[PDB]
Amino acid sequence: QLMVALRVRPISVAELEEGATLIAHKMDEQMVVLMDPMEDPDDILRAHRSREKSYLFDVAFDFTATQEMVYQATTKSLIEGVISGYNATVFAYGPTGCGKTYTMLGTDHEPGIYVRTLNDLFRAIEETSNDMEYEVSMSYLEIYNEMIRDLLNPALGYLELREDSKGVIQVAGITEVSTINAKEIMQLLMKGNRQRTQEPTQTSSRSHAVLQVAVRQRSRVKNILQEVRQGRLFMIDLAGSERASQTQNRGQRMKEGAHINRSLLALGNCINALSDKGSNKYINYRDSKLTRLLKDSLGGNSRTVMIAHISPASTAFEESRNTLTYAGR
Repeated sequence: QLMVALRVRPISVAELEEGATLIAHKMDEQMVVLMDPMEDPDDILRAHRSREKSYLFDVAFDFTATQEMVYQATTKSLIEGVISGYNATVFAYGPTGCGKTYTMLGTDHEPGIYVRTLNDLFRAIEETSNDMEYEVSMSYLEIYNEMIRDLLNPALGYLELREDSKGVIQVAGITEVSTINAKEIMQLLMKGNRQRTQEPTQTSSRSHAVLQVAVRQRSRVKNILQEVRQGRLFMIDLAGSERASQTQNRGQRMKEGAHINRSLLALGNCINALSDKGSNKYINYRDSKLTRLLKDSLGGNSRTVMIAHISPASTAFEESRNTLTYAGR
């Protein structure tokens, strides 16, 4: 069961100075159109065949939506399931500068999905600790060129995911920080983030940040057995696909693009399999990194939420068209 959202960030000053116009438009609460701008010395077109193309999503947002509104429309509903033992996943997807980190982390003035979700999580827990015992743990790490960082413990840089007795993949050694408040979770991500590989030339356009929250629930009634539940929420902020011909990436850079492109392909192969057929033959989780971690999650009785991001800027038309196509339902 998959949900796909598209977020349009407001246009930027840098874009206006480059001379960009608005070509992306929320038309509808779940429809976005993308105007084609134009540029000679062609076109042999007009003969347009658009001009304008439409795109539909489970939900859509532009600058009118607040942080809280995107939270409420994307991930709030996941919470009930997670504390009940079900698994869930939220991706921020899109090109660099289109909004991923803002949607997921937010700012002090404007908090994103991480904290709004952690918040309703702890309230949901209290509202039901009459009946239930709960344990909550969260971690915040980085995957950069298939190499982990933990974001906390400084001594590991190559963690390999291992299977338990029931074939469930899970990162081995991955630190696990106990968090008793929202102010602590934010500090952990801010203190650990600095570790996230940045642009050798700013964060690296190749850095996944994974926030994972684990929740164990058992009954307070002891004279009746009942299953002990364990839900796992993954909240992920990634980078963008790189056309290596452009950029002209070499060595550390050249190889860097090969990975990101590989991981995004793998991910695309996994979500495509989950969306369609069908036993299956087994959904290709074994494709690559970021997948080893998400293996036991993302399956039959688990939820996925993808939030695609674009610029509304004319100067971004090609990227936006790729994004809209990819996420387009």
